[PDB]
Amino acid sequence: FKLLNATKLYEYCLKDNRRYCMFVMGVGLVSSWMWSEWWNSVWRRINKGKLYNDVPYVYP
Amino acid sequence: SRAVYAKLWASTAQYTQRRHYAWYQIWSRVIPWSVPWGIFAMWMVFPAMPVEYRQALTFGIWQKPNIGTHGPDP
Ligand SMILES: CCCCCCCCCCCCCCCCCC(=O)OC[C@H](COP(=O)([O-])OCC(O)COP(=O)([O-])OC[C@@H](COC(=O)CCCCCCCCCCCCCCCCC)OC(=O)CCCCCCCCCCCCCCCCC)OC(=O)CCCCCCCCCCCCCCCCC
Repeated sequence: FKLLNATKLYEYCLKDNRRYCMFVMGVGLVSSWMWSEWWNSVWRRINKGKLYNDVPYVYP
Repeated sequence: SRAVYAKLWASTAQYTQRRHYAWYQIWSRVIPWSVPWGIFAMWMVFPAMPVEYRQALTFGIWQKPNIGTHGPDP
């Protein structure tokens, strides 16, 4: 609790509701994008060798 | 005295100007709400814009998703 209180996130971003809502919309926009990118990397690693881009097709 | 009565009458002569000062005070408290509503609007119309424009508003951060399909043809 001491570390969190030393960042002053409350004084600058959460004490005022107008700024609180700026924090919600902004953080949500960036977090949602990083969440999708990370899950796509996990998906590609677990499924290495089975996805279309991993096995080039050779013509006869 | 008539002089005193005159100054009391005039105390409220600038009604219209004081209402304008009220306009400023209230609009200064309200106008910041345009930022939350503005972020959500751009957030909603972002995927309907061309790929070239999506990479400009983000300074090259955003890129197409890599899900493992639709790769180059040999
Ligand atoms: C102590 C407690 C601690 C607890 C633990 C920790 C807690 C936290 C952990 C959190 C972990 C994460 C959790 C998961 C979250 C994410 C997942 C998630 O939720 O996803 C959603 C999830 C899936 O997500 P998804 O859609 O796959 O995600 C895809 C991505 O979004 C992909 O999106 P996209 O690709 O389409 O678009 C992305 C794009 C989007 O980009 C955009 O849209 C805009 C980009 C251009 C921005 C241009 C900005 C220009 C100005 C810049 C100014 C700079 C100033 C600099 C100043 C410097 C000063 C020094 O973004 C980018 O490209 C990245 C941005 C890079 C640029 C940097 C700038 C960013 C913007 C900054 C704004 C300003 C901020 C500051 C503001 C304040 C100061 C001014 O969806 C669901 O689960 C849906 C379920 C169903 C829901 C049903 C709901 C109800 C239905 C019924 C409705 C009817 C009843 C009513 C009900 C009402 C209920 C309320």
